[PDB]
Amino acid sequence: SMQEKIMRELHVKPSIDPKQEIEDRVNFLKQYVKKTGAKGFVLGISGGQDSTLAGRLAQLAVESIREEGGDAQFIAVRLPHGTQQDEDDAQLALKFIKPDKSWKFDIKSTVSAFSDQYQQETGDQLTDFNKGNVKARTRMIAQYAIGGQEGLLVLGTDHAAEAVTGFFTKYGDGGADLLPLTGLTKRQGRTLLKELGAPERLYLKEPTADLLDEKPQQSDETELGISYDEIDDYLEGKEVSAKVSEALEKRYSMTEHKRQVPASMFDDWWK
Amino acid sequence: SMQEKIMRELHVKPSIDPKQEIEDRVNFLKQYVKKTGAKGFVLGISGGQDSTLAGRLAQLAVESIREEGGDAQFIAVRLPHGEDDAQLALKFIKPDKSWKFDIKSTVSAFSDQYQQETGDQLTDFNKGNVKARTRMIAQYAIGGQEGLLVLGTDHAAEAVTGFFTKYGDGGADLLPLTGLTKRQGRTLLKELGAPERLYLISYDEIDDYLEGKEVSAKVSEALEKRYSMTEHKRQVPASMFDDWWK
Ligand SMILES: Nc1ncnc2c1ncn2[C@@H]1O[C@H](COP(=O)(O)OP(=O)(O)OC[C@H]2O[C@@H]([n+]3cccc(C(=O)O)c3)[C@H](O)[C@@H]2O)[C@@H](O)[C@H]1O
Ligand SMILES: Nc1ncnc2c1ncn2[C@@H]1O[C@H](COP(=O)(O)OP(=O)(O)OC[C@H]2O[C@@H]([n+]3cccc(C(=O)O)c3)[C@H](O)[C@@H]2O)[C@@H](O)[C@H]1O
Ligand SMILES: Nc1ncnc2c1ncn2[C@@H]1O[C@H](COP(=O)(O)OP(=O)(O)OP(=O)(O)O)[C@@H](O)[C@H]1O
Ligand SMILES: [Mg+2]
Repeated sequence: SMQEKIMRELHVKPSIDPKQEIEDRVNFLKQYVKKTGAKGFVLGISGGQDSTLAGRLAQLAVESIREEGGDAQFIAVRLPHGTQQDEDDAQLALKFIKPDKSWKFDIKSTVSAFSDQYQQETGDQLTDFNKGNVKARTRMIAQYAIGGQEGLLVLGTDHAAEAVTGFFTKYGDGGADLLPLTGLTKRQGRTLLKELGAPERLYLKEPTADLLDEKPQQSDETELGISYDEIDDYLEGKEVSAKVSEALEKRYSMTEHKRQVPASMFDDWWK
Repeated sequence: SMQEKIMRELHVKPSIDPKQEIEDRVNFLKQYVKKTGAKGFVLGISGGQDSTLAGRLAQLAVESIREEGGDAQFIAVRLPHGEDDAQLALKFIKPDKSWKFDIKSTVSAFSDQYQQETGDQLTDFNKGNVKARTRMIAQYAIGGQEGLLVLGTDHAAEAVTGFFTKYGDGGADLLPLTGLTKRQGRTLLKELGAPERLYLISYDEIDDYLEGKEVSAKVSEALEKRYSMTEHKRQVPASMFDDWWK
């Protein structure tokens, strides 16, 4: 069964124990830190559900490590491109996460320098969509710069509901060192945030990439054409309409390249 | 045996037929592009051995596809930070298109912004990684604008040591040089008829290790340690369901 295969590959559990999931994921963060001797984590905080959840998990892991006598820190970073329309949500997220450190890095001048150079070098102007991907990749650079400067690992917010659609920028937000949210569907992530006591605003808002200058705050569902609820039912193994299966299985096959290391002639997944 | 395990995982062959290797690798590029419907490839050309080799294979692949009546193009891009060898490489590769994207203004802006926001200046090392990642962005910007796949120049000798920037020069779509040792790549370049100026622990020691030849315990222990330490660069981001990191 395709549904069954996609579920196993994305590590989705049809039924979770919220409390245990948090314990498991915080323990994963701690184990990884100890194994690598890293000093902690850095994660861009957007004000959206995913980074809010990953952020809180990283803070809990770091506090748990210190409590045991270890040394670890967590730097949450605001990465606006100029003014962020929902900056207030990002600030709310920070108030909830309570990170050790809250930094900010405005990516606008870097993206502008890039775009200008692009037009200068090719005579062409970057399309809104392509510039959006430059923004996502510039955020990865900003996080790795901070991680490299301070000796921290970069957390990624990828989870099953976005992995299934390849709904992330290759080497942009998809570029991270570890993924604490792997296998969680969108509603399961929301369940974890409720368990953690997060303000409802953070999980009630519409998921957005917010990468376009022409259409800022464009909802994921708008670009995708499927709702997160249909995506989650599928991932959780619920019998869904053939229209959902067909759309998702098609999207999954086309984005396999985003879930694998660069392709070589010795790889079969692409044939 | 660690040497044997590594050799198997990196797909290195003890000996190669240079003519056949070129054919197989050109075929891989043609096959991948055809499977995907992409319009061609983009590759940053530095004047170095690896990109010169990857570039020539890409140009041959694109010419092969057009020969079969298809549509494919190769854009070689110079990515200076603000050139003689790169020019020699271009003369040898003869790409359909030869572009340039100076990354200095982007890196400077990032660098100034980092100092403003943090109060810290980016150290040389970290600034080097920013340059590698900016090159990745430029290649993908071009690829995204033109509908091309980004080629990576990673090979076995570079993969064992993790000597590349994660999401920088390591960020690519396909890897035509996978499994090749440094010396084997030199052999392919010679076979292709590249000028010597382009293809000319000990890097030759790394090659011996990868090809399954006997090396000192010092070489082995060194490489095997560096290999396990860089596993994270050869895998997708780690999750609790992954085992390789434990
Ligand atoms: N089959 C293939 N094999 C190997 N590589 C392949 C490939 N097909 C394309 N490629 C490459 O992949 C590239 C396309 O992938 P990518 O560059 O990711 O670009 P793309 O998928 O076209 O854009 C990223 C998308 O994910 C989204 N996203 C991004 C960032 C954040 C969020 C969020 O909600 O915050 C959502 C977004 O809104 C957009 O819909 C191509 O230019 C190409 O170089
Ligand atoms: N075990 C772990 N699990 C998950 N992630 C881990 C990790 N340990 C560190 N990390 C991370 O990855 C990082 C370090 O890797 P990375 O950022 O690649 O940085 P790094 O390994 O420091 O890359 C720079 C270097 O690679 C070489 N290089 C660089 C650029 C180009 C080329 C060329 O020849 O063209 C060669 C070179 O010999 C050199 O000094 C961290 O800052 C951290 O985020
Ligand atoms: N404006 C920004 N400020 C800080 N970090 C950012 C910014 N925009 C995106 N990111 C980051 O890159 C990511 C990918 O963004 P994405 O929109 O998929 O996630 P999210 O916003 O946390 O939640 P949702 O997916 O529900 O919108 C993050 O989750 C976050 O770490
Ligand atoms: Mg968002």
